[PDB]
Amino acid sequence: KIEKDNAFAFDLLQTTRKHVTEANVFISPLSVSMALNMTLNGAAGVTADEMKTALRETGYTMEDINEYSHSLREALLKVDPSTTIGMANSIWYKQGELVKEPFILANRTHYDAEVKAVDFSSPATLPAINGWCAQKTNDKITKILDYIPGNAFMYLINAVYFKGIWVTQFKKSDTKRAPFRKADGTTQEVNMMAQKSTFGYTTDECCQYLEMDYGNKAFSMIVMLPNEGQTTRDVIEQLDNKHWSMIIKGIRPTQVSLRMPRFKTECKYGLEKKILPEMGMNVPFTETADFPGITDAAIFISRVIHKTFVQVDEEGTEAAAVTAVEMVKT
Amino acid sequence: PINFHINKPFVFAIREKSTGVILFIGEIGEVKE
Ligand SMILES: [Cl-]
Ligand SMILES: [K+]
Repeated sequence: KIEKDNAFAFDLLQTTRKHVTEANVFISPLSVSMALNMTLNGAAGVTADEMKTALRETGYTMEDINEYSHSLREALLKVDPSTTIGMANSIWYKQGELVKEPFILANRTHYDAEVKAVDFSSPATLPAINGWCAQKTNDKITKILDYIPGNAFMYLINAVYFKGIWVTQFKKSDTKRAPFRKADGTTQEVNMMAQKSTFGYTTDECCQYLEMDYGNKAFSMIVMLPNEGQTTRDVIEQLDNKHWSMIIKGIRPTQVSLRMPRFKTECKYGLEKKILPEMGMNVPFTETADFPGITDAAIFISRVIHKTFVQVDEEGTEAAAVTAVEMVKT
Repeated sequence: PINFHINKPFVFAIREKSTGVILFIGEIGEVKE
């Protein structure tokens, strides 16, 4: 049994925030870890060690990583029948290529991976792959790929889906037009939801913290609201396992007058460019990568595409993420 | 009651309690619909 914490989530958030310039950031560390853990089953030597370093899995064996992911995925799918949860994995590879059975069977066994041999040159393949993504995200992420390169060898794709209903919903009749001050200091008018209810609450030097439950209270949203003059950049930079543990343990049921905007965001990342290299994953993205667990062919990771969606409203939250690890032949 | 008025940028996360896993995490600097 491995006691894996949320270090990867905080490191991925911090590194993504450092490199992207957009006002909004929205990621699924779970989706990224699951797709890269499928891929890691084929890696040897420094390729494998650099992937474990980036994933914050150094010192864990592949057997323990696989068994942890398998147990985690099954627990998330059954902990709350009143919340919709989707966890789907698929492997798509070039028809006619030989892919090793221990690698495929490790992924079928521990990730319930759907495995398909496809002709990447067919006009039908992009709709088949993108159609799978739409099917596993309630059509909220309808494309993960815009093109397939000529040297494509394999896609390892994960889709995470979430649709929760607030334990205490907002009344649509209580939503009002109100200002929201943007990251650049300018103001926009938004649909500000409001309610007075019992919520989990705590504070520290920087911020106020709120916990809003969904369904049977297995899942919740944590909101970190910096005090006046404080920034979200500082909150992100100072967020680690120690700090998160202190926030969670400090939460107490409190009567709160909540004001929250209706909001939606859709984000797209190429994690191979700067983020995963900074986290320690370098060699797997180069021609010196070694994936002998997958094939005898010389392959490497060309892109790690991460796309997300979130919509928050009076009823609850809908969120989705897709991560595609694109492997190409050198 | 305590006021928790989200009228400026914030960080948020969707978590599951028994596993403690963060499924999603982000920051909102601009509201979109
Ligand atoms: Cl990016
Ligand atoms: K980048």
